[PDB]
Amino acid sequence: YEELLNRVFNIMREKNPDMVAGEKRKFVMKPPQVVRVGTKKTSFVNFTDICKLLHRQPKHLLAFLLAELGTSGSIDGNNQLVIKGRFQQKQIENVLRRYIKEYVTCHTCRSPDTILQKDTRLYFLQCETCHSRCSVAS
Amino acid sequence: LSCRFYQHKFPEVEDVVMVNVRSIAEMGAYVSLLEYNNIEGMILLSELSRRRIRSINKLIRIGRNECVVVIRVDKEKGYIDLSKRRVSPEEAIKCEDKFTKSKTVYSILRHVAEVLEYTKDEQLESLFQRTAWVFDDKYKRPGYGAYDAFKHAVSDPSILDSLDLNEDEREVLINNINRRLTPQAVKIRADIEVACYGYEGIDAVKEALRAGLNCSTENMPIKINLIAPPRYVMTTTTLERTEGLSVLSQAMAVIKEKIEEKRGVFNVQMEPKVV
Amino acid sequence: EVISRQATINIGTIGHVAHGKSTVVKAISGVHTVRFKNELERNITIKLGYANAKIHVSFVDCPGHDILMATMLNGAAVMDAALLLIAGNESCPQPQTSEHLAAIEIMKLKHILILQNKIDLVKESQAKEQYEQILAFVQGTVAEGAPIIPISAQLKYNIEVVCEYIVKKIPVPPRDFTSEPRLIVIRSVAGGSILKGVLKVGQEIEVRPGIVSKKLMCKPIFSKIVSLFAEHNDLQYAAPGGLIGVGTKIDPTLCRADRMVGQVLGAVGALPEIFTELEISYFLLRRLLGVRKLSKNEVLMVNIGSLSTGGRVSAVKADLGKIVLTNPVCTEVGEKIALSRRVEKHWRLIGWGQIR
RNA sequence: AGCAGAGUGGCGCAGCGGAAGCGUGCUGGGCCCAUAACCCAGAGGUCGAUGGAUCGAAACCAUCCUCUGCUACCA
Repeated sequence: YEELLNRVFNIMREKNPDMVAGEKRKFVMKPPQVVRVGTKKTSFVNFTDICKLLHRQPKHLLAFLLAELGTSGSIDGNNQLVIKGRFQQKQIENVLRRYIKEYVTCHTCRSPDTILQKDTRLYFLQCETCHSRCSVAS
Repeated sequence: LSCRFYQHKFPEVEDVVMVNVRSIAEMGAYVSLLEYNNIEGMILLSELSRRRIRSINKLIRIGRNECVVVIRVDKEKGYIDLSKRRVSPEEAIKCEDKFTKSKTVYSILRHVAEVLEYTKDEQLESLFQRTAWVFDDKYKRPGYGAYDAFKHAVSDPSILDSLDLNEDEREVLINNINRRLTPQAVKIRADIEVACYGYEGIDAVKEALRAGLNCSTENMPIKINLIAPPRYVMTTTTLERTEGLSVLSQAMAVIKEKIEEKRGVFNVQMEPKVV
Repeated sequence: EVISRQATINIGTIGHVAHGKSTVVKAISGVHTVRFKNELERNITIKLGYANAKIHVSFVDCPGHDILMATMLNGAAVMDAALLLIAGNESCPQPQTSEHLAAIEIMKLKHILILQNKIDLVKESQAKEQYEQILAFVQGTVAEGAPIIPISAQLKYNIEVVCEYIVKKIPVPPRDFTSEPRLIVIRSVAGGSILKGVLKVGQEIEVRPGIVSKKLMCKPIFSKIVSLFAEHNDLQYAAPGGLIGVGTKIDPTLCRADRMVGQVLGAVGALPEIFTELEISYFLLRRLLGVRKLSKNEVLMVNIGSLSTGGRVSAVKADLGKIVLTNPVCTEVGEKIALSRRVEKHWRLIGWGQIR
């Protein structure tokens, strides 16, 4: 096996100063500075920042955000987005942790090169580091 | 010229007419009888709906067309009087159907009289009587029987040779009488699987295909299109449905019968249905 | 240049669920095994896979999921060989690798290769632990001899050495031509490998099981070959190994959704027996393999070709059972069988044997 | 390769051969001592690309693209 211990030390990708990334989930923790009127408004800010920075194009976060709790609301600009009802900061932040957790990042590779695709019938996702079939439906 | 839709001038009693509204006052609501030459009329404020009313803005709003039942007609004054409470929505559906059909007849007549450069307006009343109202008489009703008349007219010109028009009037009549009523292209379709088999089941299904491609009707072509080796849509392009569906099911029957010699079982997929 | 010929090998791909077995089989052959929409969305293998590449080689893509295991085992009985890919994810991959290895030991497929995939993704420490785990796990089973070569199938690094190593160590076996001719149908286009004899397009052929007619009984079905194919390519001849495509006379609507699947094919002239009851001399395993005394009237699963079928035990003894099946299975001659029983809603391999 | 809806004038359904039409929701008033109920008023202007008249084309009708919901079975 020590031929293959030498192999696992010598069949790696080309030795660059990056190293192992065990639980390298990206904490670029930017929850919205939600200003709530106290009755029926929340304003998502830093939304174009996520909506362009994270590799998930516009209108594709919208339906998933409106999916959780079924709350209505639509565009009012990406930044300063009006969503029906009152939410707390950590909860919608945690929903964004969930969004990263299962939809734009899978644990096969936690890397921010999970560019969007769509196959013949269902939304599929790959990863330019690995090009896997992360067909999300649930 | 804009005139009466039909031969008659004033509406008859207890009909249902589509009307549009002009004003709103205290003692009632003024209205524009669009279906008969835009003549004014009034609907009383009491004569609206038999419910505890709350918002007259909700029922009749300035600038929308609604169904009314004519109530009290008189001639020596012309005091047209309508209502809405004695109107059940089934009559409303028939009313909008009839008024829309009359708007199609009026639109095509406006088209032919305009493209004739027939500016002459009593002559447009003459043209209405010379073709439209007499065709209303020929099926003895305005609207649906008129639709029956033009239903022949765009297809068979024989009833259109029972007019009085000149050389050019038939030209503009055909020029606007055809290209506004027939987009049909009604193609009878039935996707089907014939699941016959046997020891020689290759030649059982190929004999079914032999029957399927030689029992083809001439003016109504029974074509065949394969996507999967047992799947094919039966397609006939004929405009009249009663011949097409009948000879589709007859052709399918003789195909299934001649391959009912060998063990013929049928995988049902679809039914004879036009577009 | 390389010769265009029928495939000489069928190579299985096994391992724990989501370990990357399917990507590796795709990497080797170049064809996508996933037929079903559900399989693509779920990211698991529902049906038995097939893919081809010249070397002519083929890959057999097995399901990682615990529930789907029985179909893979049935296909494995047809399979000439297999490759075990062992991912970076876990030292103990997930019970089924051992179970398939035990099935292989009963079947007598000793020539095994262990593939260490995804070395780039996992740590050196995991590799050392895996080495110790591999040494403990492989010992005392058929897998004990198997070599381990690290590679990344998806990335395509060290593939050339892998092809030479696999070619050298895991040779294609010949064929046993003398026995009555058999072609195996896995799906219903139908795929399989020609074990003996030969078939030609336009030749009359037979499906030995045939069909259970709507007591109801089954008469073997003799039919003709519309065409002859190897995977989705047409060839004049077929040998053992790989998935060859066998055309039949049956209407494809009847065959649709794997209705014919599990049957065996022979020439029309050939005489195969279609039997409700069979006698098998068997032995039983020490422990319950499926997790992470036999009595009469029980339903057991027998894998012949792609089929698995139940029957009832009228009487039970130490090594023999007689079963009456719900639909008939064709037994043309004596051969090899693996025995499984359904416990806790999943089929589990209890033992194996030969039909006398 | 089979069946429908779509190429938003303010959220949602598209109201049908004359442009938001309505249900809803939002923002704001009125009624009430208050609250609910109910009533009322409001929103930056080729609304896929192409043909044919038209007083007519987001909302005519045919065409090409994509989308969704639904196919089937083998690679």
